[PDB]
Amino acid sequence: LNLDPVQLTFYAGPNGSQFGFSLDFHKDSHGRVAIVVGAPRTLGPSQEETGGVFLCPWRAEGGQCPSLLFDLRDETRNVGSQTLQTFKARQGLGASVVSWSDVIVACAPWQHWNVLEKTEEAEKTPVGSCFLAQPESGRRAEYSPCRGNTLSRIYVENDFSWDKRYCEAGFSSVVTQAGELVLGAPGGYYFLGLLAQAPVADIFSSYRPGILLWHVSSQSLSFDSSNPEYFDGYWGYSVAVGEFDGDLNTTEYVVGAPTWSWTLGAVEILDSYYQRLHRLRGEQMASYFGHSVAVTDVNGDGRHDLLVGAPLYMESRADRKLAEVGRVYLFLQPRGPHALGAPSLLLTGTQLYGRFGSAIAPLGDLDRDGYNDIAVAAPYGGPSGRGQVLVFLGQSEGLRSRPSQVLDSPFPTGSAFGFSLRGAVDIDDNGYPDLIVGAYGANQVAVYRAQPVVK
Amino acid sequence: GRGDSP
Amino acid sequence: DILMTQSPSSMSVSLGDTVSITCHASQGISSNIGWLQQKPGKSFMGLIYYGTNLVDGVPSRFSGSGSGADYSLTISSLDSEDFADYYCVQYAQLPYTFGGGTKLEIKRADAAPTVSIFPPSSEQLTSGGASVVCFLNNFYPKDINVKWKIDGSERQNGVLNSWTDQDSKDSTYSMSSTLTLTKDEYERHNSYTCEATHKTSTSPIVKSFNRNEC
Amino acid sequence: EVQLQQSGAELVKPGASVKLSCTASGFNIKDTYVHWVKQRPEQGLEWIGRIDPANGYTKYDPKFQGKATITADTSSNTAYLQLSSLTSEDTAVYYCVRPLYDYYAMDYWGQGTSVTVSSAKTTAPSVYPLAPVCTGSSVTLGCLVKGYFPEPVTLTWNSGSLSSGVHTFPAVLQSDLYTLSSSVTVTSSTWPSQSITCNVAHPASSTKVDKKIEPR
Amino acid sequence: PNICTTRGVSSCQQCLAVSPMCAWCSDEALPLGSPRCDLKENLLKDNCAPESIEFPVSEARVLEDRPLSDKGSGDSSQVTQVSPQRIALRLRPDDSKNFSIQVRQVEDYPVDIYYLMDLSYSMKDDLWSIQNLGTKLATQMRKLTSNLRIGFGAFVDKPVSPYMYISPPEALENPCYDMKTTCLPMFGYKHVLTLTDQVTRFNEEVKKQSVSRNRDAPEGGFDAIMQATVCDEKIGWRNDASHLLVFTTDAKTHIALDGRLAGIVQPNDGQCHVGSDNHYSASTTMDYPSLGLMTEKLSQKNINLIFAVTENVVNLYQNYSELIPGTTVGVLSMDSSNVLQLIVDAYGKIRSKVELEVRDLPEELSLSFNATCLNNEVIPGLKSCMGLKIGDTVSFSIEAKVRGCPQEKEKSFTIKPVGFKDSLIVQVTFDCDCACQAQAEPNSHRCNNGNGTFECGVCRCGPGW
Ligand SMILES: *[C@@H]1O[C@H](CO)[C@@H](O[C@@H]2O[C@H](CO)[C@@H](O[C@@H]3O[C@H](CO)[C@@H](O)[C@H](O[C@H]4O[C@H](CO)[C@@H](O)[C@H](O)[C@@H]4O)[C@@H]3O)[C@H](O)[C@H]2NC(C)=O)[C@H](O)[C@H]1NC(C)=O
Ligand SMILES: *[C@@H]1O[C@H](CO)[C@@H](O[C@@H]2O[C@H](CO)[C@@H](O)[C@H](O)[C@H]2NC(C)=O)[C@H](O)[C@H]1NC(C)=O
Ligand SMILES: *[C@@H]1O[C@H](CO)[C@@H](O)[C@H](O)[C@H]1NC(C)=O
Ligand SMILES: [Ca+2]
Ligand SMILES: [Ca+2]
Ligand SMILES: [Ca+2]
Ligand SMILES: [Ca+2]
Ligand SMILES: [Mn+2]
Ligand SMILES: [Mn+2]
Ligand SMILES: [Mn+2]
Repeated sequence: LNLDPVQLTFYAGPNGSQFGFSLDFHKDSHGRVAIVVGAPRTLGPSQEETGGVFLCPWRAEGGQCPSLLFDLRDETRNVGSQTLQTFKARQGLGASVVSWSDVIVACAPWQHWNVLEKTEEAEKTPVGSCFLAQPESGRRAEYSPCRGNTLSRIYVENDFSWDKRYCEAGFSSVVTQAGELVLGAPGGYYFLGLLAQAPVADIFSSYRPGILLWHVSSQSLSFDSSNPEYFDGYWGYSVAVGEFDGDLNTTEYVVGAPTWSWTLGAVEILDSYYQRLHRLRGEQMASYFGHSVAVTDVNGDGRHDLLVGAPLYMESRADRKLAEVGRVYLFLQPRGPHALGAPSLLLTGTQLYGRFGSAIAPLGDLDRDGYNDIAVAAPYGGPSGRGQVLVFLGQSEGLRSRPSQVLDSPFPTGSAFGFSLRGAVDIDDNGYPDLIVGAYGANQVAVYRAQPVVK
Repeated sequence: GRGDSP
Repeated sequence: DILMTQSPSSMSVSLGDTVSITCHASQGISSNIGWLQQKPGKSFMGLIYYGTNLVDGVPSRFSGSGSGADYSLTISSLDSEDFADYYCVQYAQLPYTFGGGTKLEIKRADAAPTVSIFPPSSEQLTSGGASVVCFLNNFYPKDINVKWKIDGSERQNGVLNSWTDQDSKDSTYSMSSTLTLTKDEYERHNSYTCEATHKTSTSPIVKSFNRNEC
Repeated sequence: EVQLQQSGAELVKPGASVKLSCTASGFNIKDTYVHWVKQRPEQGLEWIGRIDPANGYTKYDPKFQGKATITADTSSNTAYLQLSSLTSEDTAVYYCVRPLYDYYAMDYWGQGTSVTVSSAKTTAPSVYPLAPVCTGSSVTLGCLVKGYFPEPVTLTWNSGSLSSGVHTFPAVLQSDLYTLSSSVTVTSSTWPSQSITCNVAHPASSTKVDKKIEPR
Repeated sequence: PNICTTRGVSSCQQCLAVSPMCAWCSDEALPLGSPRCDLKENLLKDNCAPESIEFPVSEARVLEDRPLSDKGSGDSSQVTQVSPQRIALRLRPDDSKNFSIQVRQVEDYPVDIYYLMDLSYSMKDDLWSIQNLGTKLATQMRKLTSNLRIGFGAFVDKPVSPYMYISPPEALENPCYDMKTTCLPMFGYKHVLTLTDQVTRFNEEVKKQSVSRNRDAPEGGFDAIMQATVCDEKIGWRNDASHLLVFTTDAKTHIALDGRLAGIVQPNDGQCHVGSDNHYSASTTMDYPSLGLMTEKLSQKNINLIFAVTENVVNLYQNYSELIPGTTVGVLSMDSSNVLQLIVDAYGKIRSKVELEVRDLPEELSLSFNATCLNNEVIPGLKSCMGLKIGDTVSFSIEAKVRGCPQEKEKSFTIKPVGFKDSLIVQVTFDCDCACQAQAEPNSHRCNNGNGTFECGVCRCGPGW
């Protein structure tokens, strides 16, 4: 409704770096807000794409941003009669970023890893890895839970159980208020998908450079399965946290598995021990229900509601025809111990191949009326197909079925404007929460400032 | 198993 | 198997001193080394791992360094607890291998041994055996040599020595040598002697006694 | 807090088979590798082997292959080390070890387990008084405990009364039987005036004999 | 005294817009108070000059009326399977006229068959099905068509980690290296044989094929379906033939947005990317296509997709089949009617429906349909038929009801059966004017002395008033 579309702020990165693929707000010890942007195809030392992260200070004019430096050199450790190898070429550092406290977490989902032993090996596979940083103190650490030193032969003899060689840990990431990092690894357990969780404090204290394989006793990974309904579900394609069980001492997880049950798609809500509380199945095959998930209370009843994106949902149209437009589902949390029912609201896309619902961002209370609002991306929507972000306002009954505002892409075609969103933070400190929209296609980031309501 | 094999 | 030559086997030092133990491997081990500590009459404790990294809880006065095949543990400002055995271990290759070890001992001024010879007991003799004990108490350094003689002639067969760990509040060592003969063989001879050879005196300390006499 | 509680001291005969344990406290044994290390006074430290309790895979130094068998039960959260066809050389202290952070390191150690291999049956000690020969300013007496098994023995003078100025020497295995001796120093005006008694106790055989020192 | 008179119309144009049965009289010698807007019978009853009667009649005569072909064989596609092919339609405001169309599923129509093959390692025990295909695929078809062409391509998956084994180095040239066997390096999609009538070319090309190997069970078959569709020239589809795209596999399939597990996030652009090397070049830089995109192209190029899959995923593809209209499924087992006459049954099933489709229909016109299928059985409110055999004919009764009078008097739309080449062109003409309007008197002397326009007998208020 009251976002300012006339005077935007633009941040830009290197060409072809996909600057804007992922972003997030970041408050330092002094509460000064900055934007952290991921650029998964930024050039490394050997003029090879390794990815990179930028930490953009707030400035009404925007501009270029300083790099958040990380180690990009491949590592080798000959220990215990084995050779440990990390490969950072085309790892995609910055494929996702998340900020918690004064710490930044940037992930490289396709960082490869291998272990050699004489003529045998584990196999060079994308286990993924996360780089943690504390910009102010200069501290650095890493977390790579899916790494292992088991040789190929062993997996075959064990029928490929607990095979975490293709996790791609960091694909999606979230941090609980308590400070526990939660990484989604859609490739875990031979493409079933798994979650890895560990306290940030413990990730830092247990890490030392050069070790490559260290223990984090407090960590906790989800479980493998023999059920074909989970096969190639990419459980952990998207992740989020919230309160869905009444007990406030416990934190619940929300996991998207967009191809679960033979591409029917699904999203599940779990406890901290990965025990499933609820499961929401997709409405249509290949719609990619679960591509994105958002947790926020939109009807001001104090209870976190759930939003699920299905960017490829095909809508039924006259003469028995289907038009791929995308869809979002709203699930309002019921009073007390009860299961989430049917969707309370179905928001459906308009533009063909617009991919409405590819991203969903809680905005907080944008217009300051008492109900939280959200933003929904259609990276290839709009009459021009350049991208479009629609704002939906909260109300006592959930959400409004029609958008309060539509942000058309200021970039050229193919910018993927909206592929990443982030809101619910006052960046200019004007008392209204603001929105940052990524356009990795154009290697830029647009900042929309919320202003007092005109109407 | 769950891979490309008969 | 990788050999770990750890030196020195021991060293005498005082409190506040900055000492350094070294370790050498038969080949490179890319900082895949660990340092251990074993307080006397107790189990082991982790000091360093992967060359330089301190195990949680270990004071900062400890520090590991080095690369290739030569590494070193350094203790800045020695403390009273730091006096103990220290071992190094490599885990670059299986099987893991340890160093010879290094015992940190308290240094002090030299001291002569207080020799004391004791003829067989009445009870023992009537039993059918004979043991001559020789206590060499309170002396420094630890290096000492005892020598038994029967009728002036050396005797090596049937001798049992036992040394003590550096006493706490005086930092001195002690030794106990026991020559065990048969009742019969014991009476074949008259004079019995044990000679102590320390660095304190160039001439050996002697203490004898005579059977069938007092 | 990480703690490795190893089994009590073992005492077996040559040719027998013993099985040591190493229970994990404050953590799941399944977490990390678990190594076994052997310590001897003269030979020093020797790595026996390791195991991954999660899957059960093991690794041994080819010196112990056949002799040592490492296993682990995640249920009881304990790791074991069994030794067969025991001999005198197997008499050593055994430690279970695990890393802290580094997968391959050896940081946390159990208290240890003392293993002794001997055919000697429980024997009672023969205490002998050591009075000097027939003068100076200070005098020194002694006590000789000979031919006992197994260890240990608590030696005290005057039932603990006389503490300071005493040296009790480590035991020594005299052909399948232990021998121990202890001295004591006082002034010439203290002995034989003040009666001094040697008090030795041997829990095994349940015997606490006492011998007063007599001058010659 | 009817709606025509009681409406009190002012001009001839307004008179005809009241009702299709109204007429107007432009006669000069009309009585004192005779309403010019009345039935054609009431006007002539008042001595109205026959030529002064303006009474348009809604008609519908044909223009092109070629007869339906008996055989689709021979000829350079001069085959007519829709009759008539063009008709003119004339309507007046709020009126409606009816016309009839006929459609025939012609016998002996040319057929293309491009066989798209899963050659992943899992397809070792399914190769049996294509052993002597070219011949076993021409035999049962020879009974339906005398002009067949068959072609063939293969696919595995995007040759990139993690789909592809990338270690050791030997694994790249031989993905089965870690086993006791050896197979082809991995490939996305490769065109092997262009559509040809030389069956023995198909046989010999197959005999040279062999499987590859990749890591994950789902395969990149959809990439191949896209390219086999949008690469017309290379595959060799014919302008006038039934196009059958046979997709064969024993496993699940990758879908749009799966590519992100390889770093591939660029959407599928629906363009051809098969070079002179006959390999799909965008395999590793472009995401898999969505069902919607695939549908668009399959409909544009007029390809009929046939899912010849094994019974372990028949349900999966029966479900995809429903999201991609016109797609049929066949079970690829070792026991059935016949596992690869499957294609014949699929074709017969394909040509057992006749569904009409309306293109470029003006906002004003609304159509209704009465279908006549099977045996003169009329089925109102229906514009599709089912349960037909090759050679049968059907008809539909159509009625166009114009609403009001549009601005553009000349419009035309098409009525085409889905999948068919031929179509009926309806050239519509909106007649809501009089012949006397083209001969009016602007600023006439009869009307308010120059302040009016005299047309069709009455005086109108000129432009500007
Ligand atoms: C291809 O599509 C078909 C048709 O859609 C599809 O088959 C369907 O599978 C679903 C899921 O297995 C079935 O749904 C069930 O319906 C029965 C009643 O017939 C219910 O009893 C079941 O309820 C259970 O599960 C619910 C959650 O889904 C729970 O809410 C409930 O408490 C029960 O636990 C369940 O809803 C459905 O019956 C069939 N439909 C038909 C017509 O067969 C198939 O899965 C698809 N195949 C592939 C491979 O994609
Ligand atoms: C489609 O069929 C329906 C009957 O099912 C026809 O409806 C009748 O049309 C006649 C025309 O003379 C009228 O007299 C009847 O009053 C109509 N009956 C009903 C039930 O409405 C209709 O004519 C047919 N339409 C087409 C397009 O041919
Ligand atoms: C319209 O329908 C009538 C029967 O109501 C039929 O006789 C006539 O042929 C139809 N008109 C056309 C042009 O098909
Ligand atoms: Ca909770
Ligand atoms: Ca709510
Ligand atoms: Ca609001
Ligand atoms: Ca603001
Ligand atoms: Mn396959
Ligand atoms: Mn198969
Ligand atoms: Mn595959």
